[PDB]
Amino acid sequence: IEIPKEVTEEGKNVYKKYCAPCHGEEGGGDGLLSRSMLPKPRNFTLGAYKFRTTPSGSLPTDEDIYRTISYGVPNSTMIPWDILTEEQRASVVPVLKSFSEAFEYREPEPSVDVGLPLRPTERTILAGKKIYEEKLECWKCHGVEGRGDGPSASEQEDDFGFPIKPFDFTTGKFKGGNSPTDVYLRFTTGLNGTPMPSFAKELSDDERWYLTHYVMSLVQ
Amino acid sequence: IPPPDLYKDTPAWYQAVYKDNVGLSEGSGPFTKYFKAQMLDMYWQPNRHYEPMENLDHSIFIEQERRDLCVICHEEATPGIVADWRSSGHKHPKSTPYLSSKTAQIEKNVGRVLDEVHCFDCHADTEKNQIRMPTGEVCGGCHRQQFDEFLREREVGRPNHLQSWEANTIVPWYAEAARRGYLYGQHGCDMCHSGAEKCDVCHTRHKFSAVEGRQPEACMTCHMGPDHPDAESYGESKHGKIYEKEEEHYDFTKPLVEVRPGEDYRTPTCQYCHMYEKHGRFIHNPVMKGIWRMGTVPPSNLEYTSSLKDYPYGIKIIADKIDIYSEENVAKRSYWLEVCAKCHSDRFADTYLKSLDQFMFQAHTLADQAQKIVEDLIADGLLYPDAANRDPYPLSDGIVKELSADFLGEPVYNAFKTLQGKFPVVGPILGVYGMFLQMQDNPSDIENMYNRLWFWYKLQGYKGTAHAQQDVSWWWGQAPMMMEMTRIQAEAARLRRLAGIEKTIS
Amino acid sequence: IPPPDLYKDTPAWYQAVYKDNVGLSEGSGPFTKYFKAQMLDMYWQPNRHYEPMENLDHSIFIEQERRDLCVICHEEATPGIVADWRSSGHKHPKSTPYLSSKTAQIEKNVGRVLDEVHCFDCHADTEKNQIRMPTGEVCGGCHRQQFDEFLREREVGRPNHLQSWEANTIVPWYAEAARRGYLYGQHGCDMCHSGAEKCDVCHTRHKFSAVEGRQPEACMTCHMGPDHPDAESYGESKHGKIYEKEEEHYDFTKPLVEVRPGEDYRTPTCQYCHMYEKHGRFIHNPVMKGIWRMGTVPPSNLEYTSSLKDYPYGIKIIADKIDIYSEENVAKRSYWLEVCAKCHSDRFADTYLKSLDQFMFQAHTLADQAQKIVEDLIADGLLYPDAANRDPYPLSDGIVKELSADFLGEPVYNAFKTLQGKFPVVGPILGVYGMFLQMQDNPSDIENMYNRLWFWYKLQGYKGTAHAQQDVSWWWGQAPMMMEMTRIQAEAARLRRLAGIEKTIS
Ligand code: HEC
Ligand code: HEC
Ligand code: HEC
Ligand code: HEC
Ligand code: HEC
Ligand code: HEC
Ligand code: HEC
Ligand code: HEC
Ligand code: HEC
Ligand code: HEC
Ligand code: HEC
Ligand code: HEC
Ligand code: HEC
Ligand code: HEC
Repeated sequence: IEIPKEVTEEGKNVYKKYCAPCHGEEGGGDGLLSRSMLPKPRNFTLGAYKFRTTPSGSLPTDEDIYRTISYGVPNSTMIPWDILTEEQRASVVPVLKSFSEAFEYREPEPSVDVGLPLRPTERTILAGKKIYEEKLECWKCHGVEGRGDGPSASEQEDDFGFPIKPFDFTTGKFKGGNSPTDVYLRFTTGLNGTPMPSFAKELSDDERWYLTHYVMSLVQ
Repeated sequence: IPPPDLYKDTPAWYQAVYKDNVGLSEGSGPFTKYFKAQMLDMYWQPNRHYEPMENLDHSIFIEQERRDLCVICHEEATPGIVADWRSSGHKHPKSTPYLSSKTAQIEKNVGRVLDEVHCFDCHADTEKNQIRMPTGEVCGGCHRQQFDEFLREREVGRPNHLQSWEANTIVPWYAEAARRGYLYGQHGCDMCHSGAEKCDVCHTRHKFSAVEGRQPEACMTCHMGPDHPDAESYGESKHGKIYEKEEEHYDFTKPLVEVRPGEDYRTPTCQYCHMYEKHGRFIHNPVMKGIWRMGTVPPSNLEYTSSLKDYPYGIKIIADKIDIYSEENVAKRSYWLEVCAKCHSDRFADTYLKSLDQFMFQAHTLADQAQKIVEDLIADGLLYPDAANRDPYPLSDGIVKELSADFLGEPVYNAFKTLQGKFPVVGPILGVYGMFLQMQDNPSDIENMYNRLWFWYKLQGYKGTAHAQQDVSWWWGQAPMMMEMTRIQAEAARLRRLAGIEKTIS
Repeated sequence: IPPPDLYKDTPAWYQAVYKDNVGLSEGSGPFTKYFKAQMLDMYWQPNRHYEPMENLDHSIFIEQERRDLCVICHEEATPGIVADWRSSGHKHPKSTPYLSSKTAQIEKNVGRVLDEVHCFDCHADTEKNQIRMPTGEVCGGCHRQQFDEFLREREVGRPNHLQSWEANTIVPWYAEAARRGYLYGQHGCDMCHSGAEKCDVCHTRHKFSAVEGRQPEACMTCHMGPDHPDAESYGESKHGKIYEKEEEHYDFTKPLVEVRPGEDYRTPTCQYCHMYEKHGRFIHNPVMKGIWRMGTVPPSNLEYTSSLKDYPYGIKIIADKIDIYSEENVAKRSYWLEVCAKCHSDRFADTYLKSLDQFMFQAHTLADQAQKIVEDLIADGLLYPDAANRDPYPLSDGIVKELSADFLGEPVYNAFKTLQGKFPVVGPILGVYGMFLQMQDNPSDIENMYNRLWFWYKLQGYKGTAHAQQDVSWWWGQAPMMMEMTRIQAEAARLRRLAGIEKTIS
């Protein structure tokens, strides 16, 4: 439904009861249970969201945040919050936005246009294999099979100073969603706060569908 | 059918100090007001000491019966627990004919269908909408037969697992150590006596494997050390050496009553020897056939020279002298012989166990002779410092205030009320406090020498003899017992020599 | 890129006494001139003590680069070494995708092609045409990342493997024992502290198996016994019992960072717990997260009654009091909780490790109370014989001659120069000499009673509590600690009683 811009008392309470234990009382990702948690809960104060429909460096839209709250983040303790009502999940969006000054000064960039997903073929997969292994050498961080055991894997770090070793995605549980549109979105938007950049500039729309098709090919 | 109750047939005063939920704000037992529980008692003794979580509220996941969210979160928060649970028979209870069969009977008993046993089933309190540490009473809700056979340990008395937390905190030197700032020095005590409300103690947590519960290693984390070297004496025996080297061909998937002696086990396990009840019948507890129980209680078949001739001193609590040749213990010995006869001749087995009796008779005799030496020094007033110039018996003020002649008898309680515990207590059961805690010149050097004789070296030789380990029997047992007798005699002669000088200096 | 150097960031005086190659003609450390090295120090500490072979000249096989003749001869001279080497990843470095991958990066770093790693590569000195015992500096030539992560042990200080040979020979009672003819009585010392230049110490020789380096048994030859019962406390814990009985389903072929908690390991290993660095990052050394390090250094969070209130007495060398609740150690504790949270709740893990802290606080308190009793006897001049009529502190002449206030501070060095070591040294770190060597009436009986309290029984209960072994915690720990307190009080009362007679005889 409609996500408010205003902060409400209900929004404070929902965050307090269901989000503060991990993300912290002030959204610093420093709840008590964050000391022993891996991956670390998001520090909302930086305004850096991994999963957006906006280009690299931009803030998330209010709908981007509501989507992540509803769907959750696989390969982490970030469960789906479908257990909460539509309004409850929408009332905490401004609470998360109030943790970062960047939301008050800049406006989120326009959402990218997905377009029509290209038909996967033997041709598109091999064109993505070429990009993955030769043109951009994604096996550096992710490995030849995408297991997350490449040479540069163990040394990767957040912009928050935390180790972010790329998880094995051959299970098919992508953090932003396991849809072909979801994976294409990640390559078109980039993951803010992580060494995983946007390839909207290095590759065309068609080439990122080629790359998406090969990435899905690595799933079991 | 009454819901499972671990504290069945216990008086209200006993349940008020052992079952009623205090927080960490109090202790347990008759001296619950004299100390506070250690932090981990939330987990070791949940009924008495568990407190709810304080960081992440779990109520909403219980209130809307979201069993799925328990797994989705803990799959990533605590992957080890989920990996165990996904691999256990609780996740796949109808995956084998054996599992399907036992599950069907449980479904009839609980009136429910059990396609899986979930974290919700063991942890989610529905009435209060809070997370719970499942005691044996929750487990007994489904496994009623195992709960009752475990409850049958009460029939033989202490020591046993059912009354394990009782023995931990009922002794007065537990609270006294906490009074003096050594509460957490007893960390291993609460951890080892936690098998009273935790059923994950042999078959461990979240795998709950009957295969794991039946192998000897499941008992060895607790049953080891100087006062009960059970793991060492068995493991290093021919029974244990053959098991360790032939374990691949042991079939631990078969329940004990289905185990063919010789073909499935070549040598017996702790569970096979001890969980045998009688006449080919097994039971889900290992204590039913004990005779020499711990090796500490003196047998009634001996004539003692120390005050052991008057044990147990009219004390209602502690056990009286064991009659080795009573009708009850001769029958118990015959049940043991039924186990040994499956791989030995009756003669060889009876000859060996009769040698165990002979070792214990001479070992208790050796301990009595050492206690006579210590008590003669006391009677001759040669103990230095004397009972007047040293700390009293541990928690003597709490003993007088909390106990009575109903517990200790008139002569023992009268002495505590009159003398306020300013007297020595030497020998089996209640004289062992010096093994655990050192107060102001109490005990003395020679009292703990004797304590190590009857509570360490007699017990190690006992377990070595009973478990067929010759090195533990002699070199951990008899020979150190003789060595403490050497130290006790030299100290007795030293105290008489010093006194013989303090007199010719007047 | 600078060649690998184990002695990086060490002063020239330190390398002159620890790295510069003397033969067996001299010792090592500041007291290198006071003793001679044991024979096996050629192999335990090659840089300092190795000498060339003397029977069969190997130069011609090196001079003509006859790698083939090394195998042809040793295939029959020492078949075991060849059998290990033929089965190792050094013989078949491109036999698996994992091995082929790591080999490719090494080929780039060394500018060479490595179809096999030969005896020539590890043993043949090319410049001098002699056989060499490969130290970690040779291994670091190819395994530069592992060498540097091993070198990072210097960041936390002693104890660690990098500075292991330092700790062995730097203490003054090593050379003193050699002065008196007991040099080879320290045979196990040089053998156990040899993990400073030998990389074959966890993953053993000529098989160099990462699978073997990752299983707990690789550490148990060294980490056992009365001052560090690490093998016993882990092995007999539920973590170790489950590993020993489920080891067939542990995947030790996976590096630690790829190990899935719960599915690959059900319970952790020494390597999994200790080689974890922080935040999901592992490191090739086990010492980075130590807090209570050995259990000997007193924590600063306690108020002591003995001279521990003034520890470390202005001594620059030994470590100062550990602040358990410093920002650095709270972060270290959080790194531990990241390990435990993979199979436990944060609450259960934090509650347990907080109990480890409480056990150590009360154990250090118990040791301080015992040290007060011993020091009061010294202050009252009741130590018999006194410091005047007994041997001085071990190697007091060498301490004055070789050390200064730069090492020990002005007050400690001034006392050694003035009194020539004719004074007692009691308690943590430098008072432990009596544990190792007995000189002429030095130490006394009661000093070694206390030594066993804080260096044996406090440490065993410490390791038992930290490794979740309840029997080691109490019966190897607290209870023996209380028993030494019994002996210390009786001896203190005995020495005061004797003196009270020697006065009324004047
Ligand atoms: C190191 C700088 C990397 C390079 C080069 C590539 N990737 Fe990456 N990737 C990296 C990190 C640190 C992360 C985040 C991991 C986390 O735990 O958050 C990622 C993420 C991905 C994903 C997952 C997307 C999702 O929704 O979960 C994918 C599918 C992915 N990366 C693909 C990918 C491709 C195609 C690359 C070459 C163009 C590539 N990665 C390079 C680190 C790095
Ligand atoms: C993510 C939001 C979780 C959900 C959904 C569930 N659990 Fe949980 N649990 C989670 C964390 C981060 C913790 C640690 C809390 C702490 O204080 O350290 C826990 C804790 C537990 C425990 C342990 C209780 C104790 O005293 O140690 C249990 C037994 C438990 N959780 C069970 C449980 C159940 C039954 C759930 C479904 C109703 C459930 N959890 C959901 C994370 C999350
Ligand atoms: C009802 C939901 C139950 C609860 C409460 C407990 N258990 Fe259970 N358990 C249940 C079933 C239907 C089964 C499968 C059939 C069978 O009885 O074997 C089990 C299984 C076990 C096992 C054996 C599993 C195996 O060997 O693979 C054990 C050892 C066991 N259960 C123990 C146990 C404990 C310790 C409990 C309290 C924490 C407990 N059960 C509760 C049903 C139910
Ligand atoms: C595991 C190594 C244990 C530790 C630590 C503690 N106890 Fe225990 N205790 C344990 C066993 C296996 C037994 C019986 C052994 C046998 O063969 O019978 C006992 C026995 C006792 C007893 C006497 C028996 C009784 O009256 O019930 C007492 C009084 C007792 N234990 C108390 C006790 C205390 C005070 C402890 C530390 C402060 C302690 N135990 C630690 C197992 C273990
Ligand atoms: C058959 C060879 C056995 C094996 C295997 C195990 N135990 Fe045993 N135990 C056995 C006998 C014949 C006795 C003496 C019984 C008597 O009182 O006459 C014991 C004794 C004990 C006890 C004391 C209780 C008692 O029965 O008196 C304990 C606590 C004990 N044993 C423990 C134990 C453990 C831990 C074992 C596995 C390592 C184990 N036993 C194996 C016979 C046999
Ligand atoms: C030679 C290879 C033997 C064969 C064939 C059988 N037995 Fe045996 N037995 C043998 C030895 C060396 C011993 C021990 C001798 C000693 O003094 O210790 C035994 C002992 C027995 C016993 C004694 C009690 C016991 O140990 O259980 C019995 C009851 C026994 N043997 C039975 C037995 C049976 C039934 C045999 C045929 C299947 C048999 N033995 C063959 C050596 C040999
Ligand atoms: C059933 C009638 C049996 C026949 C036929 C054989 N054996 Fe036996 N044996 C049997 C029993 C019930 C016992 C126990 C006797 C006791 O006093 O407890 C035995 C004993 C033995 C022994 C052990 C001797 C010892 O000192 O322990 C041996 C070595 C033995 N039996 C061997 C043996 C042989 C060689 C037989 C064929 C001639 C034979 N047995 C037959 C039961 C029966
Ligand atoms: C260059 C010739 C090297 C020397 C000098 C050392 N090592 Fe080596 N090692 C080398 C390669 C190319 C490989 C295979 C790829 C890989 O790194 O795994 C190895 C292998 C090992 C291993 C693992 C082998 C296995 O697990 O099967 C270990 C544990 C190892 N090497 C240790 C080691 C030690 C102790 C060295 C000094 C004696 C040493 N290496 C020197 C290359 C070279
Ligand atoms: C293996 C059983 C060893 C023997 C034999 C010796 N040492 Fe050792 N030592 C060993 C370990 C594993 C540790 C640390 C344990 C821990 O948990 O921290 C130590 C510690 C020391 C220390 C103090 C630590 C330091 O300052 O570095 C010293 C001074 C020391 N060791 C010296 C020493 C001497 C003098 C020995 C015999 C003559 C000796 N060690 C033997 C391992 C082992
Ligand atoms: C997880 C259950 C662990 C296992 C498996 C092993 N160790 Fe451990 N160790 C662990 C903790 C939490 C601690 C205390 C840390 C603190 O200081 O608070 C220890 C302690 C040690 C030490 C002392 C160094 C230190 O960290 O203080 C040593 C030398 C040690 N442990 C050795 C050791 C060995 C040899 C192991 C395999 C048998 C082993 N550890 C396993 C946690 C865990
Ligand atoms: C997965 C590899 C684990 C890690 C990481 C840690 N622990 Fe563990 N532990 C694990 C299992 C499967 C078990 C058996 C559960 C049982 O019923 O005993 C344990 C056991 C313990 C215990 C004893 C539990 C009991 O009921 O007595 C303790 C006290 C314990 N573990 C502590 C602990 C600590 C401090 C850890 C971090 C250093 C830790 N565990 C990690 C599995 C795993
Ligand atoms: C009955 C068969 C259970 C099932 C189903 C689950 N758990 Fe469990 N849990 C059970 C017991 C007997 C205990 C120990 C109780 C005690 O007082 O010691 C536990 C404990 C836990 C804990 C506590 C902390 C720890 O030991 O790590 C946690 C966090 C926990 N259990 C989690 C958990 C999860 C996530 C489950 C679903 C996969 C689950 N438990 C199921 C018994 C049973
Ligand atoms: C820790 C919990 C364990 C586990 C893993 C095992 N035992 Fe048991 N046991 C434990 C305690 C603390 C006590 C005594 C409690 C008290 O003092 O009241 C016992 C007792 C026994 C006994 C009785 C001994 C006697 O009668 O004198 C037996 C026979 C026994 N334990 C056997 C046993 C077996 C076979 C085990 C593996 C299946 C086992 N124990 C494990 C503590 C613990
Ligand atoms: C003999 C060589 C071994 C081997 C096989 C292992 N360890 Fe280590 N270790 C050894 C010594 C002699 C010392 C102390 C040296 C000194 O006094 O300076 C250590 C030290 C450690 C420590 C540090 C302890 C502390 O901080 O107080 C740790 C954590 C440790 N050792 C762990 C460890 C592990 C995990 C091992 C198996 C991979 C292992 N050791 C093997 C000697 C030896």
